[PDB]
Amino acid sequence: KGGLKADEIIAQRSALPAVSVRKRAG
Amino acid sequence: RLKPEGNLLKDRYRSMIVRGKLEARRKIPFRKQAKTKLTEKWTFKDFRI
Amino acid sequence: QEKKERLLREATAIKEGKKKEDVSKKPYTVKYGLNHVVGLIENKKASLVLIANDVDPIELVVFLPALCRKMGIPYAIIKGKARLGTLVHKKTAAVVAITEVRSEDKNELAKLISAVKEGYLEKVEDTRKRWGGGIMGFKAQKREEKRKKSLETA
Amino acid sequence: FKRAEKYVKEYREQEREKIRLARIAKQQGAKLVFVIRIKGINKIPPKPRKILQLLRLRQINNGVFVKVTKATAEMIKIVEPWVAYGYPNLKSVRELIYKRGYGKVNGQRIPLTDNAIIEENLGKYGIICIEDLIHEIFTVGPNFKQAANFLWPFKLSNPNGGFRPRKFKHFIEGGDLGNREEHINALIRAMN
Amino acid sequence: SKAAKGAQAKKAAQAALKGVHSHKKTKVRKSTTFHRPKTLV
Amino acid sequence: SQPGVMYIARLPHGFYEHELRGYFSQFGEITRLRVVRNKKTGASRHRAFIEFADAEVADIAARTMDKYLLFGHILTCKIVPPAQVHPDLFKGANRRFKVVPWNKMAGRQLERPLSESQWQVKVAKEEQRRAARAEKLKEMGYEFEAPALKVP
Amino acid sequence: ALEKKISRALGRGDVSNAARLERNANLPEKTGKPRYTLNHIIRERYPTFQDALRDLDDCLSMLFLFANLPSTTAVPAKMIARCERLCHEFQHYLIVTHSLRKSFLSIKGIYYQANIQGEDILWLVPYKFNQRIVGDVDFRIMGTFVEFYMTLLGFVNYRLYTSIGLKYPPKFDQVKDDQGAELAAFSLEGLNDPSQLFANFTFFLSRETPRQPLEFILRAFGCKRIGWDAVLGEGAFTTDESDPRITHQIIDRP
Amino acid sequence: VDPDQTLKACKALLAHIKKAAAADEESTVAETPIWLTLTTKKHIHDSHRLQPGKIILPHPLNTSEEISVCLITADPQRFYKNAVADEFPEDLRAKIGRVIDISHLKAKFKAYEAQRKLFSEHDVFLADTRIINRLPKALGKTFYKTTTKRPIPVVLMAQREKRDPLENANARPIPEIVAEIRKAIGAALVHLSPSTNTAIKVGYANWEPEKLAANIETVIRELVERFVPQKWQNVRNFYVKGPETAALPIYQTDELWLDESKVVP
RNA sequence: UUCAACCAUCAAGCCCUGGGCUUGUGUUGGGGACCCGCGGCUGCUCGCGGGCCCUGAAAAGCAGUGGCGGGCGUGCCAGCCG
Repeated sequence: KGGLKADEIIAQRSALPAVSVRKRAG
Repeated sequence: RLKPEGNLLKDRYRSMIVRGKLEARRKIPFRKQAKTKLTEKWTFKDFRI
Repeated sequence: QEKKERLLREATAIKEGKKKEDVSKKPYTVKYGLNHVVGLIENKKASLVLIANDVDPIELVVFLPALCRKMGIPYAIIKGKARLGTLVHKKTAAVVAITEVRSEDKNELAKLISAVKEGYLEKVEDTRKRWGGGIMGFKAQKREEKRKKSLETA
Repeated sequence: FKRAEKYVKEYREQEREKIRLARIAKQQGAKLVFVIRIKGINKIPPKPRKILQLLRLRQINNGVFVKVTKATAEMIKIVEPWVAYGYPNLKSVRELIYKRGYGKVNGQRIPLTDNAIIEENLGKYGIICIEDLIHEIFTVGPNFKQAANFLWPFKLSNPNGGFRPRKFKHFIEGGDLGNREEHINALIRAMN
Repeated sequence: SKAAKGAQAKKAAQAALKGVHSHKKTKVRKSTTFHRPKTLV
Repeated sequence: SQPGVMYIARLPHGFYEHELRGYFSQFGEITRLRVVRNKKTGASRHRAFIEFADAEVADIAARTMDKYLLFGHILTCKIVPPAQVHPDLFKGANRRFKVVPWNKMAGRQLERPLSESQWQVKVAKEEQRRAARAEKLKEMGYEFEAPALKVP
Repeated sequence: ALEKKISRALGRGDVSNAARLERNANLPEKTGKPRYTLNHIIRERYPTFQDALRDLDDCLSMLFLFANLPSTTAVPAKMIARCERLCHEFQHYLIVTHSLRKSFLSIKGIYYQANIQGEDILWLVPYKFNQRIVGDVDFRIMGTFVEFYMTLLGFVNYRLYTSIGLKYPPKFDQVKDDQGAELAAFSLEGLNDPSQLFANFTFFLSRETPRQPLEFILRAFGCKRIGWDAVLGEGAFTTDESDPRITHQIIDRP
Repeated sequence: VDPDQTLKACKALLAHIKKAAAADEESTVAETPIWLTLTTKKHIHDSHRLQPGKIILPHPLNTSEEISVCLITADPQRFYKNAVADEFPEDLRAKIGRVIDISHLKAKFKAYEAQRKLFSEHDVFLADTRIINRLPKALGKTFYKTTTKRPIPVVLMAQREKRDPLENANARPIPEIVAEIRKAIGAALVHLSPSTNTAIKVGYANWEPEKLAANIETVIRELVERFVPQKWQNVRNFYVKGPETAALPIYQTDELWLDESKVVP
């Protein structure tokens, strides 16, 4: 637990940081 | 005012049977169905609301 | 056939002297492949995840609802890996994902995401923590009913 | 069990058909056409169903000949979503009358196996043979109404029935409304 | 009856949530012996 | 036994009285039904109340059709308890809500010929409307003359 | 196996793949030809063209009968059109070679007797009316016979046209056929006495007269100027009945 | 309708607007429309007409550089976009902020929030007459509840089967398109509704009273001549007002009846 | 047990050679301030129509007016008009 409304709903995630295997190009 | 008589398709079929290229058979309007039993699916049995 | 046609158009464009991006547009496709989908979920690029209910072995997808819950991704369990394979032009698919769609379908994607949330995840919020199985056989249930009736009568 | 999406779709179809019929009635405003009854929406409004019953197009794959007047053009415009209509040529008319030609005597359907039937039923109008019938239908003579009322509606076949993977598929897909002009003849060739 | 009304409601809910293909054909077997099917050779 | 009242909302366009009755008659017998509509237009306000004869039938139908995605609308189906169901909830239920052209009534009412006594009342209330607008224009800094309105 | 693949593609929703696989099926409803090719079977069954000419009686009777039938699943409409095409090509060969000898009008139909390479060929053609398909016949095995006989008649027509030095298949006009040319839609082109009995006459056929047998007989026995009523179709020498060049008129009205 | 009374009405209204805005002041004075109000004895139209009528002005409106213009054309949008980028003058190229055809409009702006975003993103909407009958369903009540930003009809079809948009556009010449676009942008708009009232935007507060008087005179002349049924014996009242000011009368009628056929004892 | 598209992507008519004019009726529901025009209401106010904002295709009684026919005087019309 811790533009458009369609954009907000599609892009809404949680506050946990992303996990990356490696640094990706670009 | 000519009245054409007979059936030429029947004549050709009779000619085939008489000359012996094929034997005379009768039409089967209904064939026997496979003997089966109706039962309800497991998901529809286990559906609960 | 579509890929061969696109490659022919791009080869024509290169031969006449423009980049392939001048003739080809940015694609929008269903993302699939288990490792690819898990990577997208970890990078938080997936907007919606659909996981097949009959993956054997189950260990390939048993962590996926917990991963989606941690990453904040909406997920739904759906019947048919063959049904997902019909989407991805394969025999079977273990999991599919949407990261982004076109502007004429972004509203439909948002409506589907909200519908999946309110009508699936809120309903399975409590039942996902319960133990399954434990169902008795027919004759065992009849014997249990008979002995409970005998105990109640006596 | 009938689903709510089917209910909403039927309501929207009925409202759209009501709007279209009202627009036709507000706007208001001699060739030969062949009309084939195809599959449309399930619920038909009373005026289109009355026109279909008058034109004897109640069953699917039924074909009739219509003389184009102002009135018949209005009825055709009314029942456009359920029919496919066009201009039949001489080969189409001749093949339809010779191969699938049935006449109506006393309410019964009798195939046109001989010219004496045509002479007995339409001989008072000068039509004494099946070729006289074809001439009247194709040229749209003074006795076109009598000839078309003598002719039974044509029961056309489904070419998709001969192939098992496409056995349930209807031959004519709805959506291409309006006059097909000379392109009804391909459908006549395939279905006759 | 109340049981009939409840059964009608359950049937309607089942049709709404799952569909109408609730039943399946199974073969009637007069014998308890299973044989290998005859295939193309 | 106990009546069951279900409130349904997020109605898509076309999911109206007859459609609702036909769809939920599959679930159970409906005694009353009313879609909330605007009296100035006749358009639906995307909500309705259905009163089934059986409370458990209503409850099953509400749990079945709650959060149902229909034509882009996620339906909201809830069971109202008998405590706060309004006694005057189903007035005008089970009958057609007629659409009335109030604008056409007003236009043809002003187009209707009418009599000289109410013409004098008409024109008179028009001059004190003129006088009210004139005394509003006094502090406006504006002066408008008015022609002498003739009477028949 | 191909039908199973088409069913799999349709079940998976690959409509383009299903259409591409259905193109390999060679369906009679699309091609007008039999589903399977019987070219080797023709050579196996008829060792000699004389044997083919001797079986042309049954072949021609079957094909002239089936050229006037409604479309069915066993014999589709394009297949019926191909039967009519082959019959018209054979009639054009008989006309150009003057091989027609005798004709008869029985109560059953029109009998024709020709002489091709010393073989007497007699066959029966129904009157142009509605032919009744009754349940006492096996229509599907009749359709198999029709497929075999059209495969035979194509090769027979090719050999006859090549023997008389003409291009096979003849040029065919779709527009004229749509207007109703029938026999008149064929243009016979070069490759790379009872015959002149109606040579000097001009005939006009009224619409109540049998146009196809009358045209076939007159053109086979030497008439080069046959006009008819306008509704009988395109290809008449003249259309108006008031043409002074007309010598004979065929009528059947009281 | 005497023009001196109209001129002193514009003078009084502008003085009122400035003294009200004094109590940024010039920004508040700017973007303040002037509305001419027509009151008629009967309904001007028997039904709602959703296509505005154009009245040509000696002093055209929307001449500011910040006005964004959205142009809706028939398919394809690529030809019209190329005409925008290549063969239009610079002022119209800067003014036109978006070109979108009817198919893309129906694809992308079916949602009400998308319609409201498109409504907010532009000020003047122009629409080809070939597709303007389909725009009420495509844009909804978002564009047609308020008559301010209704699509103005423009003629782009070249004056004389199914047309394929890729092979042909069926368009009139580009200078004619330029002239039509400029004329429709500058033209005042009249909206026909089943009402006794009609409001027309004739100018802004920063304009000159002579310009307002001339614009009011020409729109009164053309609108009574063309759009008012039964000419001058249907016109009841004329007013000039602002968004918050009162209504200053211009011409008030003497006969309050429609004609003598309403007279019955 | 199919939630797709499907109006006019221009036609018809006027001036009679200028490229212009007319018709082709097609809008989700709510909420907040507030300037007005016109009907009633003794009047407040209630109606019709505009002006300014807000909104996921959002929603929790307040339903209101005279009739032709049809169904059995009518909280009935998948029929209409006033």
